[PDB]
Amino acid sequence: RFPAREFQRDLLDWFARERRDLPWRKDRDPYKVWVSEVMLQQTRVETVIPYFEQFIDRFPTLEALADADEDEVLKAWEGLGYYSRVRNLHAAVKEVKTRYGGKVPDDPDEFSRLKGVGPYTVGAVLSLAYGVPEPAVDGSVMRVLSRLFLVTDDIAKPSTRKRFEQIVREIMAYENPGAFNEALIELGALVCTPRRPSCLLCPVQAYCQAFAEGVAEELPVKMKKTAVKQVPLAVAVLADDEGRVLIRKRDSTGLLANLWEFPSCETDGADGKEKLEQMVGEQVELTEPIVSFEHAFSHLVWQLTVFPGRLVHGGPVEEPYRLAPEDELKAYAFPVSHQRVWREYKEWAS
DNA sequence: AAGACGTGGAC
DNA sequence: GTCCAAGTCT
Ligand code: SF4
Ligand SMILES: [Ca+2]
Ligand SMILES: [Ca+2]
Ligand SMILES: [Ca+2]
Repeated sequence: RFPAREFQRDLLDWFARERRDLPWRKDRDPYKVWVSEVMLQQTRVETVIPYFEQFIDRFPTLEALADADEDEVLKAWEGLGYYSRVRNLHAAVKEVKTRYGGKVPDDPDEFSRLKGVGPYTVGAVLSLAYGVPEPAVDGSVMRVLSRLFLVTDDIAKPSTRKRFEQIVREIMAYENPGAFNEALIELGALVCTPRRPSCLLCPVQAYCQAFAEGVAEELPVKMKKTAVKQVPLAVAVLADDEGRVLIRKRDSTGLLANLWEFPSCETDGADGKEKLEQMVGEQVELTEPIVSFEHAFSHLVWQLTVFPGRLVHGGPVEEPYRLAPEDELKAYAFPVSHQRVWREYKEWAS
């Protein structure tokens, strides 16, 4: 049916030739491949590079990561987004240490039982690190295959991914699955790009139904995103006389879990300074807002308003709250939105 | 199934 | 503005 060998040859030769020397490609420690694959979920290669370098310098092996304090691991992820990824990884390595004594399982089902490890990450890690011939279908590979085999199913359905997964097993080169899997990923990065794909340069120009029919720009097929809710948020930056600032740790469930923030209130309607004033009551005086700005998430947009305030100590500071010397805020992991809050507060203070 | 879950860069 | 970023949990 499908000229697998001729296809594989023009792909893998292209790949030994064009492969980028990325940091996590220096070797095949499963730990390092695994860390990189988690960081790369919904995140551009170029963004990941500096975080990977710093993360592995802090946590050079699996037990280092497991032994480390949740707070330390989260701070190393600060700014990357989708922070549940690193809680899942941390939990997952703790389990690989206790349960399996430090060795990354090479059994798919056992590896996949670990938190964070879905079908993509099973494929990527096991095919690169241990040679296991599982497909590693990322969003890019779904685009590639959609264009190659002219598969028009919505790639948002879980079922479509399962179809693409089966296709990969058929066309795969079981002689070297790691390189096969990498090469498809690399092809989507370097040639078969979301817009204006470089089909003329493409190595597998000859096997591409979409190019033949002239529709590469028309793929892949994906349901248009839903518009996201908007959420007004009042944020208090409260300083006492010695310059200390009040922060609090978000709970471990839901949005931006276990990250630190300046005390904040979702103000569906009005009464920002009021709804804020009452929440810290549950001794503070808040002045007029100093800035308003938006911050996007995938599924909502915060509309933040920052209110300065003076803190007067009439009691102890009870969890989740913490009294932080300004010079110590850098120790805590904050979301990018509250990083900006602080920046805006300090430039107003000038 | 399809919503929750961050952030940034290239059109 | 849109689409994607080497997805996964619920
Ligand atoms: S010929 Fe174009 S559309 Fe087909 S795989 Fe190559 S870059 Fe993608
Ligand atoms: Ca799994
Ligand atoms: Ca919660
Ligand atoms: Ca990709």
